[PDB]
Amino acid sequence: TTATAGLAVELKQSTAQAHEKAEHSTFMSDLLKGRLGVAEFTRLQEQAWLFYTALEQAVDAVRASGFAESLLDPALNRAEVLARDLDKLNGSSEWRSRITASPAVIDYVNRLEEIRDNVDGPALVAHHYVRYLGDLSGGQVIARMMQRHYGVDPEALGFYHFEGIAKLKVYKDEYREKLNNLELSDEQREHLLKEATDAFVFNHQVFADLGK
Ligand code: HEM
Ligand SMILES: OC[C@H]1O[C@@](CO)(O[C@H]2O[C@H](CO)[C@@H](O)[C@H](O)[C@H]2O)[C@@H](O)[C@@H]1O
Repeated sequence: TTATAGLAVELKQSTAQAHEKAEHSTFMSDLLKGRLGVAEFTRLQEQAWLFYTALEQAVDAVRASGFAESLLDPALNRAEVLARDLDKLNGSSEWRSRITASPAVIDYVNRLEEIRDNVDGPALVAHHYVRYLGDLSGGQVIARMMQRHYGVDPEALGFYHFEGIAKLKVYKDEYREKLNNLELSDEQREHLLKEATDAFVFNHQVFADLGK
């Protein structure tokens, strides 16, 4: 890992091992190869609604503070569209009163709520990068596989569609440019990098708990 090439590159390299671990978790691997089904995908999306809700509250806090404002684009917010997807997948709003956070999600949500409470800009950016750039990347493959293997209606995959964003690759390139332009102290940078690994660790455990 190097830091002489900018934060975007340092992040990518520093978290590469943790990304591989999350991406290849047994649950996700089985889901994408067609071994599971829409029920398991819905369970994942229910857990995701819980942590996206926490994430987006933290994003609102940090954006309001003035830190990384241009990076924290509200067009990225997923909680509302995800709730609409869940309404479709489950057939009603029943899920809202039924779902419960897995142990993994309890931990993940707790950390996001701590970031929100502390208004910890560097830590929030780490979590924002891990989730949203993942959605704009691997997420696109997930959406296609839900349609292909399980026949999920595209209208129940709004989470992955990012209404309001035109060119996707251009958007990611601009996102990385914004990361590179963030004014961070060495301590803040170190904190952001460590947190990004922790974000991937939380995500792997979410998949593990779904697999149980
Ligand atoms: C919760 C799980 C996941 C998270 C958090 C995550 C996160 C990320 C992030 C943050 C990037 C951006 C890397 C960068 O340019 O700095 C990324 C890229 C990518 N991810 Fe993952 N990812 C996950 C799951 C997956 C899955 C399951 C796959 C396999 C479909 C995948 C395939 C890719 C690919 C191929 C890229 C490169 C960019 C692209 O081709 O669109 N990811 N992911
Ligand atoms: O590309 C996403 C992400 O995957 C990592 C491992 O987490 O790299 C692997 O996948 C790449 C293709 O997507 C390969 O080019 C690479 O050689 C392989 O290790 C990360 O480095 C990368 O950001």
